[PDB]
Amino acid sequence: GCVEVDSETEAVYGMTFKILCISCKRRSETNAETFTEWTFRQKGTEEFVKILRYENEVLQLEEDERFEGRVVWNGSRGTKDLQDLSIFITNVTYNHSGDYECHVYRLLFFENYEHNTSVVKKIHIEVVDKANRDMASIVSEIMMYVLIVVLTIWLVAEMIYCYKKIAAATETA
Amino acid sequence: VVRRGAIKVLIHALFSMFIMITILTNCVFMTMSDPPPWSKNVEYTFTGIYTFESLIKILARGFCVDDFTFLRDPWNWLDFSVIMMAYLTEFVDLGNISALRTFRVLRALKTITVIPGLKTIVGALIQSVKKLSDVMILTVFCLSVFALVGLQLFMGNLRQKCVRWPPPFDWDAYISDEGNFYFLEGSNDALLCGNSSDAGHCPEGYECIKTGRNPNYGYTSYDTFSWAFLALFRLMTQDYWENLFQLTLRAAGKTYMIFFVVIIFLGSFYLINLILAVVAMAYAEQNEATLAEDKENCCAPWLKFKNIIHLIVMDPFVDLGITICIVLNTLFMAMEHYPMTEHFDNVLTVGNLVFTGIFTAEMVLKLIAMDPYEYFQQGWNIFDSIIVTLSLVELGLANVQGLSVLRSFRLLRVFKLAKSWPTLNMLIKIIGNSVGALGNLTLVLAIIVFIFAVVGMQLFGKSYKECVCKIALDCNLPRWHMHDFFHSFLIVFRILCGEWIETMWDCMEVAGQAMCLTVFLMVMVIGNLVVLNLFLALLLSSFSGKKWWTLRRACFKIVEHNWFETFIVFMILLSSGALAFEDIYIEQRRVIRTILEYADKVFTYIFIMEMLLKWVAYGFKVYFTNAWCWLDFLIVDVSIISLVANWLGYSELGPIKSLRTLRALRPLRALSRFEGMRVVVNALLGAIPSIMNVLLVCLIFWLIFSIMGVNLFAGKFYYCINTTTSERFDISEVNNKSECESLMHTGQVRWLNVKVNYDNVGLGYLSLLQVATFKGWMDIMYAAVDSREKEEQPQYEVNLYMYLYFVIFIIFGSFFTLNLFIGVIIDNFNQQKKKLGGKDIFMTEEQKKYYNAMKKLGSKKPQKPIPRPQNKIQGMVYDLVTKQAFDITIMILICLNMVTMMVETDNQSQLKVDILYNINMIFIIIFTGECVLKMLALRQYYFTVGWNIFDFVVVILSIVGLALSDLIQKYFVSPTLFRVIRLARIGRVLRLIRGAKGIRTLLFALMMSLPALFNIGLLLFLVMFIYSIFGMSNFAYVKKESGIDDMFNFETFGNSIICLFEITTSAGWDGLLNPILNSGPPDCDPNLENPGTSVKGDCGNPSIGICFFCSYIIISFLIVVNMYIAIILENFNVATEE
Ligand SMILES: *[C@@H]1O[C@H](CO)[C@@H](O[C@@H]2O[C@H](CO)[C@@H](O[C@@H]3O[C@H](CO)[C@@H](O)[C@H](O)[C@@H]3O)[C@H](O)[C@H]2NC(C)=O)[C@H](O)[C@H]1NC(C)=O
Ligand SMILES: COCC(CCO[C@H]1CC[C@@]2(C)C(=CC[C@H]3[C@@H]4C[C@@H]5O[C@]6(CC[C@@H](C)CO6)[C@@H](C)[C@@H]5[C@@]4(C)CC[C@@H]32)C1)COC
Ligand SMILES: *[C@@H]1O[C@H](CO)[C@@H](O[C@@H]2O[C@H](CO)[C@@H](O)[C@H](O)[C@H]2NC(C)=O)[C@H](O)[C@H]1NC(C)=O
Ligand SMILES: *[C@@H]1O[C@H](CO)[C@@H](O)[C@H](O)[C@H]1NC(C)=O
Ligand SMILES: *[C@@H]1O[C@H](CO)[C@@H](O)[C@H](O)[C@H]1NC(C)=O
Repeated sequence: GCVEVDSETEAVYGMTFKILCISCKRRSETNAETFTEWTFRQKGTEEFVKILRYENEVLQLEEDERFEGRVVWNGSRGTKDLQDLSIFITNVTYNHSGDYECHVYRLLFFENYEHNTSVVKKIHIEVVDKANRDMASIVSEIMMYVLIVVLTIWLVAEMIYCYKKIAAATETA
Repeated sequence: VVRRGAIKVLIHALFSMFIMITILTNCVFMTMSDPPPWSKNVEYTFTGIYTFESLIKILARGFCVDDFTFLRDPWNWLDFSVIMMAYLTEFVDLGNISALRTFRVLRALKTITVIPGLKTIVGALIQSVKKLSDVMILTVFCLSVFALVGLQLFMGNLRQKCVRWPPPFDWDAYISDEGNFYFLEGSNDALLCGNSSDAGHCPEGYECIKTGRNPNYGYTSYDTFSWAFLALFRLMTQDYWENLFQLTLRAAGKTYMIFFVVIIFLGSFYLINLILAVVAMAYAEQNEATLAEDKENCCAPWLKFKNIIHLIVMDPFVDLGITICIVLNTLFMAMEHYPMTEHFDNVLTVGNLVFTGIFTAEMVLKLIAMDPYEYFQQGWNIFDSIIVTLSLVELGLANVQGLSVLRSFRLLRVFKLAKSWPTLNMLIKIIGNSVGALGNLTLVLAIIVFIFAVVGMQLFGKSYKECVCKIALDCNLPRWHMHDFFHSFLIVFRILCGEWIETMWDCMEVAGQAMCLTVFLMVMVIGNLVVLNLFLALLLSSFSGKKWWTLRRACFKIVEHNWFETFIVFMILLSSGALAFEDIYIEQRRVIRTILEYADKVFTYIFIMEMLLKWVAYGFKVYFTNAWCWLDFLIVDVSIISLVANWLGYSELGPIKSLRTLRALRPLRALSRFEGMRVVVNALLGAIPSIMNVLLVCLIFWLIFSIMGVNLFAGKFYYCINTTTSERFDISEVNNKSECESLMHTGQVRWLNVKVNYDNVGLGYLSLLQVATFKGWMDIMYAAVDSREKEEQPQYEVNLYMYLYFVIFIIFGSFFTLNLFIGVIIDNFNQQKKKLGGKDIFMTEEQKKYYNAMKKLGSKKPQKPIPRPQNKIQGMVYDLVTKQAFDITIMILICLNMVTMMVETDNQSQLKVDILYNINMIFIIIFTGECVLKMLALRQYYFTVGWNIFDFVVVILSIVGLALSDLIQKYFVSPTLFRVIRLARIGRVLRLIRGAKGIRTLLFALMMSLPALFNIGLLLFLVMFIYSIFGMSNFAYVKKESGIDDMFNFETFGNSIICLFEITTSAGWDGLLNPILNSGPPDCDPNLENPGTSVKGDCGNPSIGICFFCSYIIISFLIVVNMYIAIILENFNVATEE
C-alpha cells in the first residue's frame, strides 16, 4: 500500500537527486483531493521561499527565482488524490543545500462534509561532490569477512585437533 | 365379551399398517402453510382415527382398572397426550395465542411406536447420553471459566465507534446521532476502532469514542456474562468465529491473539474430542453388548443364436472392453466448458449418442445371452438396466429443455468399476449399510429433521413475514427464512452443517430471544447427537594414501559430535527468522536491510562448508542414499544459482526472480534436525500408500458432481450490473446478454461473472471445495439458484429447487467420503502400531520415560501418611481442618466467589461497584484465613501436596491483586494493564474441581496426551511458517477487498501469521482467496503506483492463489486429523488401563 519513507540527505554535485515526501492517509479507502507547496531555506538566515505549487493535474506552477528548468515533478500523476509528492532535481548545484518543507493540503471527502487537513514534512539535505557510501555498508561488510574467516579457523583448528588425535591413538595400538 | 374381540383387532398386523398410513398422510398436511379450507374436516378425520386407536387399546387391555395399566407403558403417554390437547382446541382456546399447533407435531412421534425397530434405537440414543454426564460438567465449567476471562478482558470494547468532531443535551445528543458515526460502504454496522497503536484507526476527522449500539444487532458483546457465554460458545463450535476474531482484535488490538490461540486449542479442540471419545466408548460398549447377547423363428436354431452369444459374454476381453469404454465416456463428458464453439459442441452431441448405443446394444445382447430370468437375479445387471432406460427416456423426450438433470444420470456408470477396485467397493458398502442394516437409524435421523422443520415453521414462520423490515432493508424476505416449509428445512439442514449463529440473529430479531435460543439450540444438541451416532455406527460396521583415510575418520567424529549439531540447529533458526523481515516496510528501514544482505552471505557459507564437511565424513554414497541429505542439498543448490547469477550475466529477469521465491523453503532444513518432527513425519509417510487409495476415490467421486455441475450451471452465472448503484438489473428490462451489451454506450453498465463458478471441471472442483468445507458456499448457492439459461440475466428465485444439488453432495461427497477416509486410518494406525518396534506412535524414545513416570503419578494414592503435631494451643487448630465439614464450608464459599464475578457488567452503577468491591475484599480475608489455619496447623505437610502448592500461590496473589489497585492509579492509563492482573483471581475457581474424581480423570488423559500432541504441533507451526513467508512475498499489493481489510493482511509477518492461523480452522479462506482471483481491468489495476515501494501494480495472481490455498486446506486437514487420533486414542487407553 502506502509506506512513509524518509528522504536521503546526501546529494552529489553535478548529478541528479530526488527528495521523498510521502504522506499516507490513515484509511486508504477514503477519497481526498490534495495539492502542495514546497518551501526552501538556504544556508542563509531564516527565510523559506515558496518554490512550487503542484495543484492538481499535470500543471505545476513554480519559477520565482534561482532555478528554472532543473526541477521536475516525480510524484503521483493523473490522480488528484496524490499521496506522493516527491520533487526531483536535475543537475544539483551547491546552492541546493539547506532545509526543505513539503506542505500537504488534503481535503477529505466524507458522506456529508468536507474536512481540510495539513501536514508538514521537513527535509535537510547536503550537497557534496563525493558520495560517502554508508556506515552500515562498511561495518557489515567488515563483519561478513570477519565471521567467514573466524569460522574456517574454528574448523581447521578442530580438523587438525582430531587428525592428531586419531593418529596418536593408532600409536597406542 | 367384546374385550376378547378387540385383542384380535389390536394384534392383527393390518391395523398397525393403517396407523402407519394415518401418520404419513398427516405429515403431509403439517407440511404446508396457509392450508385451504378443505382441511377442517380432514383435521377431524385424523382425530377420528387416533381416538379410535385409543379406544381399541383401553378396551383391549382390560376393564376401567386397566386405564392405569394402559398408561403404564410410557409410549402410550404420548398417544394419550395427543387426543387431550386436540380436544381443548375443539372446545375453544381459553387463550388463543396459537402456539398450541406445535403440539400437534407430536403426532409424528407415533411413528416410533408404529414402525418396528425404531423404539429400541431411541432407547439407545438416550442410553449413550447417560455416560456423557461427566463431560458435560467439565465442558460447562470450562465455558464458564473462559467466559469470565473474556468478559474481564473485553468488557465494553465492542461498542467503540469512530465519531467525528463538532462544528461548533449537548454531548449525549451528539453521541447518539448516526450521522456522526463512520460507516463503510455497503455495511450496516459502524466501523469499530481502537485507542492503541495496534488496533484499527479511524480516518482523519474522527475519534475513537466508546459510545454506541454494538456489533450486529447487539448480540455479540462481551459485557454481561450471559453474552460472553454465548460469544464463547460460538468459539467452541466455531460458528462464524472469524468475525468475532476480527472484532475483538480490531477493538483490543492484535496482541490479544494469545486469547484465541488458547481458546481454539483448549476449548474448541480438546473439549470437542472429549465429546467425540465418550460417545464412541459408549457406542462401542453398547455395540459389543449386543453381540454378546447374540452369541449367547426357429427355436432350435434360436439356441444356435443363444449359445454363441453366451460364449462372448462368459469369455473375457468384452468385460475388459466395457470398463475401458466407461472411462472414455466420463473423460469425454468432462471436456465440456462454457465458451464453446458449435463445432466442438456437435462433437459432444454425436459422441454421447455413440456411447449410449454401445451400452444399449451391450445390454440387449445380455438379455439374449443367458435368458431374461437369470439375468435379473444378480445385482449389477439391474443397475445397468435403469441407466439404459433413463438415458433413453432422456433421449426420447427431445422437446423439454427444463428437464436436464437426466443427462447427468449416465455418470453413474463409473460405479461399474466397483468390482475391480476394492476401495470403491468399500464406499458402496458404506452407502449400502445406511439403507440396509443401519437403515432404522437413518429413519430416526430423517424423522427428527422433519420435526424441526415443522416446529420451526409454525412457531416462527408467521412472524418473519410481518416483521420483515427489521431484517431486510428492501422489506422483502431474506434468503434464509422460515415462512415456507422448504426454507425451514434448509435452515435445519444448515445447522447440522454447523452454521447456526447467523440465522439465529434473524430469528431473535423477528420473534424473540426466548424461543429462538430454545429451538435452535435443541436442534443443534439433539441433531448433532444423532448424526454423530450414525457416523459412529458406519465405522463400527465398516471394519469387523594411508593419511587420506585417517583424515576421513577424523572428520566423521566432528559431524557426529554434539556441539556441531547444536551449532547448526542454531543457524537454521536464524536463517528462518531472517525471512520474517522481508515485508513492505523494508524500504523504510535501511539498517536491517543491509544487515540481512550481508548476513545472507554468511549463511550460505555455513551451509556449504557443512555440506563439504559431510561429503568427506559420511561418504559420497552414504550421503546420496539418505533422502534427508538430499533435502538439504537442493536448498543449498538454489542459493548458489541465486548467488552466482547475482554477480554476473543473466541477473534479474524471469527465472531468477522466480528462484527468489523459492527462498521460503529454507525452514525445511529444521525438519531433519528435531527428533519430534521426524517421528511424526515417519508416521505420516507410513500412511501415504493407504491415503492415496482414498484420495483417488474422492477425486473420482467428486468428478461426477463436478460434471453434473457443469451440465446444470455452466454459463449461467453471468449478470448485468448498474455500475454506480452496484446491484444487478431485474429481468424486466435487461434479461439477456445481448440487451446488456446494447447498454454499453452509457458507461453505467457492466456484464460480469461470479468468481468461483462452474465453467470447467477444473472450476467445478474449486466450487465443490467451498461447498464441502462450508466456507464460501453461500455465494455459489445464491447464484446457482438464480440461474436461467446460457446468456440470460438471473432472477431472484427462479430455479429454487437446486439447493438439493448442494444437499445431495454434502451427504455423499462429504459425510460418506469422510466415513470412508476415517475407517482406513484407524485400521492403518492399528497395524502400524502392532508392527512397529516402537509400541506407541508419535512419541520419541526420550518421552516414553517421561510418559511412564507421568502415568505413575496419576495411579498413586495414600490413605495414611503424616499424623499431625501434639500441642494444646496449636494442636486444637488441626482438629477441625481435618474434619470433613471444613471443605464443604470452603467449596460453597468458592461458588459464591464465582457468582460475585458473574454479576459484573459494563456501565453498571457507581453504587454497584462499591458493593462488589466490599464483597470481594472479604473473600480475600476468608481464603487467607483458611490458608493460615491450615499451614500453621499442618506445619510441614502444607507445602507437600501438589494441590496445596497451587492453593498457596493463589492466596498470596489474591492479596497482590488488591494492593496493586492503588499502584495502577499511581501508574498510567488502564484499559490494558489493570485488567490482566485481575485475571489471576479466576484461579481461585480452579480449586473447585479438585473434588470430582470423574473430571480428574478427563484432565489426566489430556496431560498424558501432551507429549505426543506437541510433536505434531511443531510440524503444524513449521508449515504455517513456510506459507506465511510465501504469502508475504506474493500476496501483498493485492487490492483491499472482501477478506483483506487493513489489519488482516499479508503485508507483514504479524498480519500473515494471523491469516494463516485462521485458515488452519478452514475458516474465512474464501474471502482471502476472492481478491487474488482477479487480474486485468476492471476489478483490478495494472500500473497502480504504490508509494514508497518500487513494486508497481495491484493485481493478484489467480494461478498461484489457487495453488496456495488448496494446498494448505488439504495439508492442514491431514495434520489436524492426526491430532484428533492422538487425543481420542489416549482417552480409550486410560479407560482400558483401569
Ligand atoms: C481513545 O483516545 C481518545 C483520546 O485520548 C479518547 O478520547 C476522549 O474521549 C472522551 C469520551 O469519554 C471525550 O469526551 C470528554 O468527556 C466529557 C465527559 O463529560 C465530555 O462531557 C466532554 O465533552 C469531553 O469531550 C474526550 O474529548 C476525548 N479526548 C479528546 C482529547 O478528544 C477516547 O476515549 C479513547 N477511546 C477509548 C475507547 O477510551
Ligand atoms: C478397532 O480398535 C481400535 C481402537 C479405537 C477405535 O475406535 C474408534 C472409534 C471411532 C473414533 C472415535 C476413533 C478415532 C477417531 C475418531 C474420529 C476423528 C475424526 O475427527 C472428525 C472431526 C473433525 C473433522 C475434520 C472430521 O473428523 C470426526 C468426524 C472424526 C471422528 C470423531 C469419528 C470417530 C472416530 C476411535 C483402539 O483401541 C485401543
Ligand atoms: C435476448 O432477449 C431479447 C428480449 O427478451 C430478445 O429479443 C426479442 O425481444 C422482443 C421484445 O423485447 C420479444 O418479443 C422477442 O420474442 C425477442 N426475440 C426472441 C427470439 O424471443 C432476443 O432475441 C434475445 N437474444 C438472444 C440471443 O437470445
Ligand atoms: C550542469 O550545469 C552546468 C552549469 O553550471 C552545465 O555546464 C553542465 O553541463 C550541467 N551538467 C549536467 C550533467 O547537466
Ligand atoms: C547559487 O546561489 C548563489 C546565491 O547567491 C548564487 O550566487 C550562485 O550564482 C548560484 N549558482 C549558480 C550556478 O547560479
